This record gives sequence, structure tokens and C-alpha cells, in this order.
Amino acid sequence: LSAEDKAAVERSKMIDRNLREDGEKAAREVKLLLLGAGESGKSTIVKQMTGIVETHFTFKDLHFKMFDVGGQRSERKKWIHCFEGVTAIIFCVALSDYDLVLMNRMHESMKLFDSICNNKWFTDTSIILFLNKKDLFEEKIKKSPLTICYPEYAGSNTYEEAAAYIQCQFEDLNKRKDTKEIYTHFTCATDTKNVQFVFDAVTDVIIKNNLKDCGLF
Amino acid sequence: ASIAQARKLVEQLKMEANIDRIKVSKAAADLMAYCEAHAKEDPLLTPVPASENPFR
Amino acid sequence: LDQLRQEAEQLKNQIRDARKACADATLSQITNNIDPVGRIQMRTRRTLRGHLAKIYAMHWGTDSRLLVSASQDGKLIIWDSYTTNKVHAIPLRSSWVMTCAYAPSGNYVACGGLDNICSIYNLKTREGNVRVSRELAGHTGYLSCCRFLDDNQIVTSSGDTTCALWDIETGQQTTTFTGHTGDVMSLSLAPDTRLFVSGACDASAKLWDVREGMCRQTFTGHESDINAICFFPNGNAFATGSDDATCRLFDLRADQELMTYSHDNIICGITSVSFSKSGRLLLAGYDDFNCNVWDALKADRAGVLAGHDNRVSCLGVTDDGMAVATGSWDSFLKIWN
Amino acid sequence: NLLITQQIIPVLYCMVFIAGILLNGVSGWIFFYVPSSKSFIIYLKNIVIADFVMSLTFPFKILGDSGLGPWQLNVFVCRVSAVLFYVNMYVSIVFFGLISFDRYYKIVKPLWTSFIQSVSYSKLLSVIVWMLMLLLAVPNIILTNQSVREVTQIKCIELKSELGRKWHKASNYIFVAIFWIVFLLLIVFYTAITKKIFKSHLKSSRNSTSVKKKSSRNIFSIVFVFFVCFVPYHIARIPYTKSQTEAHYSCQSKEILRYMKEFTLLLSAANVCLDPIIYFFLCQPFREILCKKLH
Ligand SMILES: NC(=O)C1=CN([C@@H]2O[C@H](COP(=O)(O)OP(=O)(O)OC[C@H]3O[C@@H](n4cnc5c(N)ncnc54)[C@H](O)[C@@H]3O)[C@@H](O)[C@H]2O)C=CC1
Repeated sequence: LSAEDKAAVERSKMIDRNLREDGEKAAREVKLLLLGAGESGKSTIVKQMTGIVETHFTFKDLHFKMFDVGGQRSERKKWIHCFEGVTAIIFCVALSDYDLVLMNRMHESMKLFDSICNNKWFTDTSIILFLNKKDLFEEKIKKSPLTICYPEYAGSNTYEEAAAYIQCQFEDLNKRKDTKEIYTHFTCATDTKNVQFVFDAVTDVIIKNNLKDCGLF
Repeated sequence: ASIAQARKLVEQLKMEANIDRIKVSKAAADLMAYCEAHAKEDPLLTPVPASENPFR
Repeated sequence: LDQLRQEAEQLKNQIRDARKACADATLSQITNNIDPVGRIQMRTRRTLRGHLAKIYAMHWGTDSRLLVSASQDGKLIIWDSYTTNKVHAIPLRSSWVMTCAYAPSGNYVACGGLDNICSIYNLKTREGNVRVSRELAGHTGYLSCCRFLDDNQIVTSSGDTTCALWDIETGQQTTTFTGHTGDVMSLSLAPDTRLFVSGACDASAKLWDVREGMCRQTFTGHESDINAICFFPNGNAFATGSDDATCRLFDLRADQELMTYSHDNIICGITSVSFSKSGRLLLAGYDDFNCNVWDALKADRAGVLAGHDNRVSCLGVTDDGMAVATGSWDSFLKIWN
Repeated sequence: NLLITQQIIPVLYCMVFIAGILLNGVSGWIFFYVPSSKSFIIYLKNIVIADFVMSLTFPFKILGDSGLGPWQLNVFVCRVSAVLFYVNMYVSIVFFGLISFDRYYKIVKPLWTSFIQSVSYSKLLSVIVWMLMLLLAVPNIILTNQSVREVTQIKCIELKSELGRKWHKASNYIFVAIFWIVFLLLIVFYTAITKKIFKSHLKSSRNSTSVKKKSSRNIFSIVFVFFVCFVPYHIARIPYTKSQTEAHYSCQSKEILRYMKEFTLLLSAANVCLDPIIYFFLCQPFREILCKKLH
């Protein structure tokens, strides 16, 4: 090879080394697609942890990149496949929105959760389901009965029973319970255990993915 | 709001309505003629010799 | 309200009547006499490897040798296709790019995507390192296509149902095209760069005058979102690939769909569309992990480019027509002769 | 006897030969399309190659053990087929060990951080492993070209020179020690992986219980197949090699030892059949390519 050709091949090899290093660094990052409704506590979760809002944070020697696609206002079907290889999906649902309306707000939230969970691009992607505003929901469950959101509800009008019923209703939307797991956490204001819950869930997901990549699960 | 959008759509349809359209036969003949003229200069229609092929 | 809707319906009926009147014959019967192109047996000459995530876009250089590609790993790689060498590797501030463009002069590269911003990078910096030269703010929706129109202005389409011609020096939208109803998914600039066609999610293609800024013609017929669009080499016709398994060739002068390119064995959507140098071959990438080379005149499937383990997301043809580069979601670019 | 190693052992060799050659030929057909994106796939490719070579050596055993065209079949099984079978068997064993170590490195993520451990360049180490195995095995075929003293009695060590016999004993002892090192490492690594799996996944849900149960079943199947196939052979290979290169100390134990060695070697050869169902099947790209082609 000529001197120019040798220099070009050397430059290509340097670029290859840099790309390999970048990919090695990126493969250790945990990708978290953040989804929810307007009334969901996505903003509070982001604050405690233009088209896409990227939040990078390190927890227990794990680097997480959380991508919020709120405000896109476009057709999800044209860009949701960009998150096909995402490590996990954090879906936020406002519990207090069971009594609210835009069609009930919680019904629209359930529809969005079912669409995200049961679409082709997230067949095996795990979902951390945050049920925010548990304090406001507990305060308002004593006056507004849960029947206005779930007419089929027959349990007692207590906070624990209603919260478990809502969580079970959201978990029953999983059409691949054998392969995909939904981690439900009751987030709220002044809650410091949400990031730890995300860390534990993504640790489980990472162990599952490592077992799958090893031909062991 | 709705009235303005409807008026804009009507104006656009009127603009796109009074245009000169040629017959489909003539346009297809022109397209075929363009394909025939540049047939020898298309390296994908016929394989270029490996001597003249930069991707050999 | 009601009167305006009635007038719009009457205008649409008049347009359809004029189109039916000017459709005396069909492209299939006119090209029925010509001999078939035969079987296309293009083979993979080069495999550009180095991308680590799904490749979403590629664009050939006007020298038909350098080739830019965009990957979801936040990388914009400029390849020397002849030697497979990597000329440049630009780290993107946003890894969610879905389009990339190469300046006709070769001095700049455009990229963009879910960040709603078109980034213009200068490759010919005196310092020897590629740095972003401009960031175009606007497009409240994701930016799906960008095409350089000389070195100072660029046409970009986005997911806010609008296109925009930007002046790169000032960074401001010189012109805005606001006729589409669905998300605009693809752009194609005419060889003279005076007109451009945009296909959108409303199953519609629109022809825009760059200088005038208004929509000249609107083309329908597709039953689903149009993902790819490409001008014929003559510039008097274009091809659209959509979410249904059919491509469609429309003609500007006739204002009608000339041809359809579909098969029963094909049920997946179409991601990329390109013509050969003569326009006789129409190359379309599909979701079934392949590319189909159709006889654009005869609508016959001339050949199949297979070798991508994932969906073919993008493909282009060199300006001299020597090769076809197809990128895929399997993080691989394949050059074919 | 006469109806054990001539009328029964060849039949079981034929059964394992067919049930290994079919699966391994299909696996080699599939693996040429599967890219080597990870060291696990590379080791599976090498294991496919080794198992195919073993299955190709099997017909020579079957025939020559059962019957001879010329005595050339028997002297050839001593000379060529057996050496290739043994070298491919030990290649498979050490590649099982390498797979175990990469699984440990990935799943466990051990305290070897700041050390590269086994990441990338696994083609080079695979090549040097093949080269070390063939460096051990080549003298066992080059040195065994002696004349045949008795035409119908052809013991594989009688066809072997003084240096040949010395290196036969050395290679056996070395290969048994290599297998035991790989076996201890495999047990340690799979115990560590099972410990890593035991932690986490505390949800009592379908997904967590399923992943724990499937991973533990796969690990137990791997370890159990490894044990049943190889431990009986290598706990009796040293006494049998002593019996081969022996000062006169035995009369009939030299026969029960040879039956034991033949049956334990048949156990070890059954891994050519038990390998796809525990290693290749669980490989996601291999299974995906097979489901795309075999439908
Ligand atoms: N780890 C090892 O033991 C290795 C051995 N080798 C070589 O391979 C050759 C095979 O040696 P061994 O198997 O220990 O010798 P052996 O006396 O056990 O039998 C030799 C081979 O001939 C066949 N055979 C011959 N007579 C038989 C009979 N009556 N019944 C059933 N099978 C019969 C066996 O299948 C066996 O593979 C040796 O020359 C050795 O040097 C090569 C590499 C590694």
C-alpha cells in the first residue's frame, strides 16, 4: 500500500478501536424508556432520579439513560421501534386519576399500558409500573368510590384493597405473563425508594438477559 | 379555526384542480423513452466488466 | 362550514374526473411490448461493518465513493466504499437519529431524528476534526428526512406534518410546507432541486415548489403510511413505498398513479425506495429482510437482494449507478453490483 | 466376549453415530449462517466441528470393531480414527470448560474486574486450544505405524514404538489431568453461576420462578450430562492405561478393564447426541436461524 493508503487504513483502524470502546461503554448502560399519561408523575420521577428528554444517572455502579418521549405528539408507530432494544420501560400511572376524566383518565392510561405492553417491539421487554400519587389516591378514596373507574369492582372501599385492585387490573393486561414481568411500585411524593426499585428490577432484567445470551435460559 | 382551515383546503384544491394534465399515454411513452435512452449507461441493467468495476 | 365542505368535495370530484379523462391508456400496456429486463443477479461486493446498532439511514456521496450512514448507537460513519475504510466517525449528541444526508459538495453531512433537530457537520474543517457546524431548531415533531439543496439551504421533513427549507447560514426556516395531514416520513429532491416530493403517514404524496413554497400536486392511492419516496432520474415521476406491500409510481405531468409494484408473497411494509441510473429498475427495501428490484416499466420483480438478517431500513444508488448500498437493522451495510 | 464388543458395542456405536451425525450435520448447516458475535457462538461452532468429526470417525469404529475388510480397517482404527476421535472429544471437553468460564464471567461478573479475562479474541484462544490438542495427539498417529505381529490379534499398543508407547502413556495421563482440571473448573464455575441465580428474582411470579427453574434445569442438565458422559471414563482411564502399558501383573482384569473402558467411551461418545439438546438448542441465534430455515 502507498503512504496515503497506509495512513487511511491506520485511520480506519483507529476509528474501529474508538467505535469498539464506545460500544463497550454503551453496552453497560441501562436503557429506560419512560412512558405515561399527562396526569402521570413522570416529571416527579425524573426530578428525583426537544423531542426526547435524556436523563443520565449513576446508581450503585450502574449507569442509566432514561429517555422520556413525552411531548413528541407524533404517531408512536413510526418511532417506537427505535426503542426495541431498550432494557426496560418505566410506565407511570396516576392512581388519583381514577376519578378524573380527559373517557376516564385511568381508562386511557390502561389503554396506553396495554398498547405499549402488547405491541410487537416490546414482546420481552420488562415494564416497571409506577403507581404515583398514592397519598392523594388514599385521601380521595374515602369520598369518591372506585366504582366510577371500575364498575365491576366489588371489594371494600379502602386504600389497600383499591390499590391492589388497580395494580391487578394493570397487571392483567400482560398477554405474555410467561416471558415478560411487570414490576409494580407505589410511588408518591417524598419517596426515596423508587430509584432503588428501578435498580432491583433492572438487575433482575440484566440477569435474565445474561442467562439468555449465554444459552442458559 | 375550522372555517379558516376549510377555506385554505378549498383554495388549495382549486389551485391543484386547474392545472395542465397531459395524457397518461404520452407521459408513459416519455418515461419509457427516458429508460431506453439511458439503458446503456446504467451499470445495474447490464454487468459492467470487472476491469471497469470499482467494486471488484 | 357545510358549504366549504361541499365545495371541497366538488373540487375533489372535478380533480378525479380530470385524472380519469387524461388516463387514456395504462403504463402496463404501453410497456407490454418491450422485452423484460430479465433476472437481476447483483452480488454483495462490500460489507461495511462497524455499526453496533440498527442502521436507520444512509446517503451516497456525489463522487459515488464516500457514503454516510447513521446508526442508533449515536454514530454517523462516513465510509470509503471502494476500500471499506472508515473516513469519518461523528459522535451524535442524540443517538435517536433516523435520517442522514450528504452535501452534494461533500463538505457537510446532515443528520437528525427524535431530537427534532437537523445537525449539519462540517467535514472540511481546517483543524482536521469534524465538528457540528449548525443545529436547525424547529419541527416540533421528529425529523424523518433531510436532503441537502446546495451547501447553504436544506430541505427537512418532520413528524409534525410539515416540511421546511432552512438557510443553514442563518439557521432559520426560509420556507415552510404545511399541506400534509399525517407525519411526513420521506423526502426526495428533484435533479434540478426546484421541486420536491414528500410522502406522509396520511397515505399521500405532495409535490412542493421550493421557490414558491406551495404544494403543486397531491397524489393518493396508497392505503397506508408512505415511508419512502424517490424521484425518477428524469424528474417527471416518482415512486412511493408504503406500509402496505405495494410501491406506486406516480407521474407529475399526468397527476396520476402510473404503476403499482406488489406481490401476494409480499405482505410486509416498504422502508426504502430508489431507482437505478436509467430508472428502469426500482429498488425497494422491505420488512421481510430483503430488497426487491422491480422492472419499473413492467412492474415485474426482476431480482432479490438478500443477505440482511434484519429489516432493510435504507438503500441508495450511486450517482453513476455502479453500486447499490443497503443498510439494515442488523447493523450492516451491504454494497451490491 | 464375542457378542459384546463385536455384535452389541458396534450396534450402539451405529445408533449414536446416526443420532449424532444427523443432528450435527443440521447444526453445521445452521451455524454457517449464525454470525460469531460472541465467544459462546464461536465455541458452539467449534463443538459442532468436533462432534461432526467424531461422528465421521464412528463408522470406522463400528465396522472395524464388528468386522474387517482387510485387517487394514482395524489397524486404521488404531492408527487414524481413534486418535481423531480422542482429540475431538478432548477439544469438546475443553470447549465445554471455556463455555462454562464465559458463562461465569458474564452472569457472575466476578472480582476479576480491571482484568480483561475472556472477552473478544476468542478465535485466537480457540485456535491455540485446537493446536495444543493436536500437538498432543499427532505423535499418537505418527509413532503408531509398526508392523503387525499377529494378523488377527491387533492390540493398539503393540503397533507402537518405545517412544510411541512412552508418549501414549504421557498423552493419556496429560489428557486425564486436563479433563479433571476442566471438570473442577466447570463444577466451580457452574456452582458460582447457580449461586448468582439463587440471589435476586424474589417475586414469586411466573416470570421469576420460570427463569430460575429453567436456568437451574439447564445448568443441572449440563453438569449431569458432563458427569455421566465423562467422569466414568476418566475415573477408569488411568487404570486402563496402566493396564495397557503394564508390567505383568494381571490376567483377567485386563479384560473387564477393557469392557469398562469401551462402555465408558461409548458413554462419552453419546455426548455427540446429547450435545444439541443441551447446548445448541438453548442458543438463541441458532434456534432462530433453524426456525427460519427448518420452519
Ligand atoms: N487421550 C487418549 O487416550 C488419546 C489416545 N490417542 C491414541 O489413540 C489410540 C487409541 O488408543 P486406545 O483407545 O487407548 O487403545 P485401545 O486398545 O483401547 O483401542 C484402540 C482403538 O481401536 C478400537 N478397538 C480396537 N480393538 C478393539 C476391540 N477388541 N474392541 C473394541 N474396540 C476396539 C477402539 O475403539 C479404540 O478406539 C492410541 O494409539 C492412542 O495413542 C490419541 C490422542 C489422545
